[PDB]
Amino acid sequence: IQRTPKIQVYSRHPAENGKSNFLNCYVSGFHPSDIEVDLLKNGERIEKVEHSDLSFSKDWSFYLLYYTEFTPTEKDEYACRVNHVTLSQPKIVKWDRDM
Amino acid sequence: GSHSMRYFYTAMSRPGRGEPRFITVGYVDDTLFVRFDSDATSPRKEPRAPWIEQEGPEYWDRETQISKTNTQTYRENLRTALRYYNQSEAGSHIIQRMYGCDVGPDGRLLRGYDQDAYDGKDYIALNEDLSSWTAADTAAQITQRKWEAARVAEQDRAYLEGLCVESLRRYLENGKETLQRADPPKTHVTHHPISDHEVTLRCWALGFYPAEITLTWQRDGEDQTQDTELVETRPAGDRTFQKWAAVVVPSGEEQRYTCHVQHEGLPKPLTLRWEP
Amino acid sequence: EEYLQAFTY
Repeated sequence: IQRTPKIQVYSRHPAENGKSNFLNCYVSGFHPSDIEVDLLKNGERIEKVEHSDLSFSKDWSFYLLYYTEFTPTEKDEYACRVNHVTLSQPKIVKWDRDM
Repeated sequence: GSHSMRYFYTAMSRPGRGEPRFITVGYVDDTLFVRFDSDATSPRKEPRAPWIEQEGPEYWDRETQISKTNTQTYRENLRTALRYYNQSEAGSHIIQRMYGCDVGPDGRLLRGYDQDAYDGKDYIALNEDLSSWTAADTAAQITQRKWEAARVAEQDRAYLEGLCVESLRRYLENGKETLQRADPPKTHVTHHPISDHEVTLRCWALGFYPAEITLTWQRDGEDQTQDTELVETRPAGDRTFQKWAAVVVPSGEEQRYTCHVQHEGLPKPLTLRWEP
Repeated sequence: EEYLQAFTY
């Protein structure tokens, strides 16, 4: 059996324009463990994104945090792109400072 | 208060791409403190928290040797599981194991765990009594018989009632500034009009540790479970966690709704409203 | 601290 990842894109601290911060993409509830996650800046892949070590919840489903330092602005758009065996297409979730 | 220690194994087969990857992460409550990855350049148990670094070189040698031998153990398990389930050698498969102890405020064993899963399904789990096993199917029943014959339960219980609780006791003292400190959530309500007739009330909890929290919305003091949108508690990356709960409410009825927050860092549960 | 659970499936 296979489980599709849940995806949240969000910042470490509340978003304030021009103020240095961390963009997080939290992937959870997935099985099997292989997963591809990209953090995007205006549709383009951000380089050198770090991630947490692989672990899992009481239900055996996996979770991972992907993170990169970032300075949000008014016009710069951010997203997470995730691919998994369960998804036929990579799923893109936009960063929304209110989410 | 109450604390937990858990080690998490993942062994993942990858035919055509080398031997199965074995990873171990160890946690105290929601704090990762150690890791091992067989795909590391020079694989060993590595500290992931400042309070574990003061374990001498012997600790690391011994912990590293445990994981290196486990790499071999779980590779055999994967081969065995394949036979028990009449599976082909061309597919990728995963074994997971969780084990550890919960202790109460006085540091006495509350309960022990040791559970395995195969491809995300229960395989075998040590029962709460720490002397019998629950096998998920006729395949796991073979492992149960082997383990019953080899007194594996008795050896798990020895660990769980001794080393598990003692090391966790030591870790809790060494990391007392963090592990025994609860950070209460920072909380606020935001207001997002959807349309003329409807608005979103979102109740936030940021900056809290540990991850356990309860966030609910009420309308005229009545729980709005089936109407509340609740996101999964998520790490912020600074050790703390985040959560929100949202409701869609009719324009002008915002003051009928209250958000309720329970966290171990709070002396009494909080009640919030939209504050225009 | 871990312990070596050495018995296989």
